[PDB]
Amino acid sequence: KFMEFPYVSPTRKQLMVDLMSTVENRLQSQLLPCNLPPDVRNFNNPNGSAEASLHIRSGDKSSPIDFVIGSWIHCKIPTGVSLNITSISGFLNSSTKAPNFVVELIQSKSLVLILDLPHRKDLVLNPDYLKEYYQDTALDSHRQSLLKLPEVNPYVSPSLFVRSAVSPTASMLKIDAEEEDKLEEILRDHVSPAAKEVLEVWLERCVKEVGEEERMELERRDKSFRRKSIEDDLDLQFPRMFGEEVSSRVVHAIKEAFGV
Amino acid sequence: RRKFMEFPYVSPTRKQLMVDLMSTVENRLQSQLLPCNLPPDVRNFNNPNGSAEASLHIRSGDKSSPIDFVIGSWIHCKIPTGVSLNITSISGFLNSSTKAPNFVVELIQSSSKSLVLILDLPHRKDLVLNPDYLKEYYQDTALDSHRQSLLKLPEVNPYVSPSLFVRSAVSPTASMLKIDAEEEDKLEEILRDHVSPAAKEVLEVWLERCVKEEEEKIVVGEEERMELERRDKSFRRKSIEDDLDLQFPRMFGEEVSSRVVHAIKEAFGVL
Ligand SMILES: C=CC1=C(C)/C(=C/C2=NC(=C3\c4[nH]c(Cc5[nH]c(C=O)c(C)c5CC)c(C)c4C(=O)[C@@H]3C(=O)OC)/[C@@H](CCC(=O)O)[C@@H]2C)NC1=O
Ligand code: NA
Ligand code: NA
Repeated sequence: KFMEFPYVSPTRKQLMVDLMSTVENRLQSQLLPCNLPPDVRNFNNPNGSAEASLHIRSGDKSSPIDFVIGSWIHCKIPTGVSLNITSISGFLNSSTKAPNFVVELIQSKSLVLILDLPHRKDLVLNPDYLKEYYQDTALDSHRQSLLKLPEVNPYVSPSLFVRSAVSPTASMLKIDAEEEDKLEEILRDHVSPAAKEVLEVWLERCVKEVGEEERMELERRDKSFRRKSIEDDLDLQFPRMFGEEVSSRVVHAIKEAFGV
Repeated sequence: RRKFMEFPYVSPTRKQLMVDLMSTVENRLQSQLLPCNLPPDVRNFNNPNGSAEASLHIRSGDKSSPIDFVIGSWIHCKIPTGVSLNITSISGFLNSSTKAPNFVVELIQSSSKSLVLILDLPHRKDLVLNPDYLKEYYQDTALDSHRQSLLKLPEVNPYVSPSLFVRSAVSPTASMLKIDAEEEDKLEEILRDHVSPAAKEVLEVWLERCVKEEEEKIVVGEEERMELERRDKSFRRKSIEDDLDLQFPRMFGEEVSSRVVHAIKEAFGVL
């Protein structure tokens, strides 16, 4: 089961369930049921070194939603330590210009947070967009509030594309606690409220209530992001984690959902 | 009274860096740049009351150049709190006859405590839509190495601009940094031994990879050229209203400001 998040802490799992529940409850009427094959919703490497679940609901064509994607990945690296990734993303279609949503936690007392509403128009060409969705919404405050904590530092992605893809208000953070319980405290009292308010902004100001050429560029740009990210993050790493057989079907199903 | 290349009010090392950079720009772009033709009262100007002083140096590219213009400035302002604002900047702007990145180096000090460095080749295409542009100009170059190198210094920390627009306009490899300025001798060392080589090396990439006195083509395609022109125009208009319209009348008075802002607007082609 997806919602059981069985390889992460109770605090982290609770955050992911709260988030996914909010997404599914608020967008009930505009979300289709998950149409992924059973062997793509829950899968593993034949050798047992990695395990993952995938939850994708397409949006209704008359809604602003392309799809929502939730995932957890567990990989036992040969060394003995486990990589746990938990993520929820929201993708909007070309009927709206509004930003996307992403929350991602990557953990090997150390943890990377990616929390953002990624822009879907060029911010330099379109400063009104920047004002509407980021300046008027106080999204930057979450980044700043988190950084005040001694164990929270900036995370600078090795991917220049990831750096370019996220908004100027993105919380790209590395959390380095002295113990496990300190990190857990940060998750419940700081990360959790932050992720929940960013989600609220997305639902109310982005999803909630266009130019012919504007939509054409939206799809072109949307596709460029999805295609490139899949190339960078999936094409090499999934065959490694799960084996070529399991990867081929899963990535095919992901590509189909992403429309690439 | 004080001229552009005199860089008054700043430390000897800050002056030297700015002199070195502008001299290199002009010397290396001899086949590109027309003489400065700003009138004397736009080249050097001040608030009549003495509270602010500035100098402006603009050289436009010739008709057939990829260079739109290069612009140098220094600004000194006496803030009513008794501290002084000192800005020194050099920017290279390319026109729509090339897609290649721009060049910027800025040093900003408004308190005794910290010197802010902005050092970048700002991108001129959407990097998400155009990942090939991202690879060509930022991945394939060593631009990020300079940011990493500078950041290793104990006195150097990330600078996060209050302007979301500034954050969006700089490249993913930009050195946006804040340098501890309490120890004067240390700041000089950081400027001389680390910031100076980095800025010169970033300029070198711009000169050789962006301006590229090579096959002066590609002839930029119709659609590409028009998008460059629109995005360039948007950036410039926005930058001026954020940093010039809302500050220059206050610093220099309406008389001097209207004159200087006009000249800047003319060079930027938003006039
Ligand atoms: C790619 C090119 C450039 C980029 C990316 C760029 C960025 C930044 N410059 C800022 C500022 C700034 N710059 C100038 C010089 C100047 N600007 C123009 C046009 O724009 C002209 C024509 C001239 C001189 C003739 C002044 C006066 C001035 C400020 O007052 C302001 C500032 O620091 O307040 C204390 C910062 C704004 C946000 C922040 O506070 O972080 C930010 C770091 N500045 C670029 O030129
Ligand atoms: Na911190
Ligand atoms: Na440092």
